[PDB]
Amino acid sequence: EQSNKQHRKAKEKNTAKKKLHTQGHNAKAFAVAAPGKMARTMQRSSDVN
Amino acid sequence: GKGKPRGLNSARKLRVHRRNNRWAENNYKKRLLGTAFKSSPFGGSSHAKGIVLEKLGIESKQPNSAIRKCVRVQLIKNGKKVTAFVPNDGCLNFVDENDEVLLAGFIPGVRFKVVKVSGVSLLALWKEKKEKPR
RNA sequence: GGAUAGUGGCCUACCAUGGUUUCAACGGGUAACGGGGAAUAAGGGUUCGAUUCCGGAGAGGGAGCCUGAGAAACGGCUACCA
RNA sequence: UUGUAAUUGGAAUGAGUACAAUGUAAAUACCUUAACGAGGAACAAUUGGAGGGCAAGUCUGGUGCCAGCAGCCGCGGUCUCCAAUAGCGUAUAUUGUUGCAGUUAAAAAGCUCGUAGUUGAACUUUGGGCCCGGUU
RNA sequence: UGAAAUUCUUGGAUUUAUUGAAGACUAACUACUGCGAAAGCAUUUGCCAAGGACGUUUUCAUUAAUCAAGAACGAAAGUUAGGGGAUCGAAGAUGAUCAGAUACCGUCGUAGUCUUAACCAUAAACUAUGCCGACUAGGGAUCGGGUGGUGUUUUUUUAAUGACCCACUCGGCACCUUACGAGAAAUCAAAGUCUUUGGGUUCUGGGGGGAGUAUGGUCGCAAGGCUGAAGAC
RNA sequence: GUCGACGUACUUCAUAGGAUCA
Ligand SMILES: [Mg+2]
Ligand SMILES: [Mg+2]
Ligand SMILES: [Mg+2]
Ligand SMILES: [Mg+2]
Ligand SMILES: [Mg+2]
Ligand SMILES: [Mg+2]
Ligand SMILES: [Mg+2]
Ligand SMILES: [Mg+2]
Ligand SMILES: [Mg+2]
Ligand SMILES: [Mg+2]
Ligand SMILES: [Mg+2]
Ligand SMILES: [Mg+2]
Ligand SMILES: [Mg+2]
Ligand SMILES: [Mg+2]
Ligand SMILES: [Mg+2]
Ligand SMILES: [Mg+2]
Repeated sequence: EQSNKQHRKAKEKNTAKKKLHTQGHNAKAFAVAAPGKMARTMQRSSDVN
Repeated sequence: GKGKPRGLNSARKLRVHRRNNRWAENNYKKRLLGTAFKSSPFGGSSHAKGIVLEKLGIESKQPNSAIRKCVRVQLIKNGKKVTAFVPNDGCLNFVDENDEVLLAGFIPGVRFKVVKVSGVSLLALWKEKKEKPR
């Protein structure tokens, strides 16, 4: 009936700021200036496509 | 001390700290990198065109059952097979194989409904206000 | 010194070895024309601004010119690329 | 004293039609206006949601007569309510300076030194005495 | 061993005693008490340099706190080249494979464990708790220093020292009570600073636990080409 | 190839507690 307390392991999964460098390049560098116009323009073009 | 600089000339450390930490947000990351549309059911579009492959529940005995209103549709954009709802079995008569159907977001697991068939509103056909052009 | 309407490595000849940078230069992305403005928010802030006005650039893409006070003009001309 | 009228009475009016005139470069339209123009005022308002009831009808299951699904199809024969309103529906989209947290459930680096950056003990003409004109 | 069996043994094992050799490790004293930035640190004696705290009516006068870059060290395990090789011992071999509290036991033991010259730089490297500064309760125990007493023992000539008793003061590991505050609670003199928030500064996170599904993405990842069993009458 | 890792996107499991009454 002895239940030891779990040892919450230190994270080995890549942190949110580390995941951005796991791919070939640095994902933060390739970003647009105005994401607001990305979402609006892209959605319209998708329906036109 | 709260673990953050407070000096009157420490504006730069605060800005650079903020810009670095803003990328932690999944919403922020998706917005700037333009990845917010992977999770979208249609891959970013509000509607999807498809080809009616078969009417799965056509042989179900109980009328107007959930199964009777499901159709297996091929998304023309990517060729992935999906399942779509029809408002009622009466509308199912209009839908037959190998016509274009416009799908919109909605038996769990079926997340789409048919809004236009052959370029005509399904509601209009049900209300007897138009004819399906063939 | 040449050229320019004129200042100026703008270019030429001879000279020195300088110029910028962790107070982020240089390089990369930008669905980046800039602003007056627009939306939201209680306030701080966040986003949008091709689009009635101001300013800049272009006339399919580079290159080069006559005329004329004013153009590297394109509803002017010449080549090349398509 | 409540609800319902393909009951019933004569009064009003513009949507529309139209002499004319106004309007306009010329027209159309607006504002005007002779004359027509209303009882299903058929001169026929819409978009969504919710809930019923019916059969010699149909399917499915069972501790009999029942229950679920549902019901434009039966022997012959060729319905009610709710919301908005000249507008209504559907689909996608839509971090803390002020002011976050880090023992026990995100996150304090094994420790120290150390450049940039940020920050950094106290002290130098204080007090007192008069004059003027302003407000409430 | 639960019982056996590999194993040694009439060439004398095991055990007794007198020695000698090799390599590790510093029991009991030993206590979260002490030292060190941490990892760590325990036999005697010598040498080399280093350090906290205490005492100072000594000295310089802001020389300071924190810290991206950069640097020194960093338990155990591990790698390269020598040495050493006692014990223990990953791997490997082998005895037994019967019995569930004794159910993983035994023997041999390579690398390693030790050390020298460099690498590797990871731990529950824990107070699961950054650093500096101030303030906010009582109580007695301890470690180091210092002040004080007409206090005990000792110096067995005195004495002066040493060791004790008491009071206090600095600095430290700490510990009790606490409606002081905080917290949901365990609890905390800090995890407190009168209702919601500013003494200075560095770092980290944008959600946890246990299971899965798919993938227009990124980086990766084999072999095969001459081989053929038949108890009943 | 129903391959491994990672990234991305989703699904899923852990919700009852006190009082009274029969
Ligand atoms: Mg504080
Ligand atoms: Mg552009
Ligand atoms: Mg813009
Ligand atoms: Mg603009
Ligand atoms: Mg031009
Ligand atoms: Mg063109
Ligand atoms: Mg031109
Ligand atoms: Mg022109
Ligand atoms: Mg009109
Ligand atoms: Mg400094
Ligand atoms: Mg000062
Ligand atoms: Mg000791
Ligand atoms: Mg060796
Ligand atoms: Mg090193
Ligand atoms: Mg330790
Ligand atoms: Mg402190």
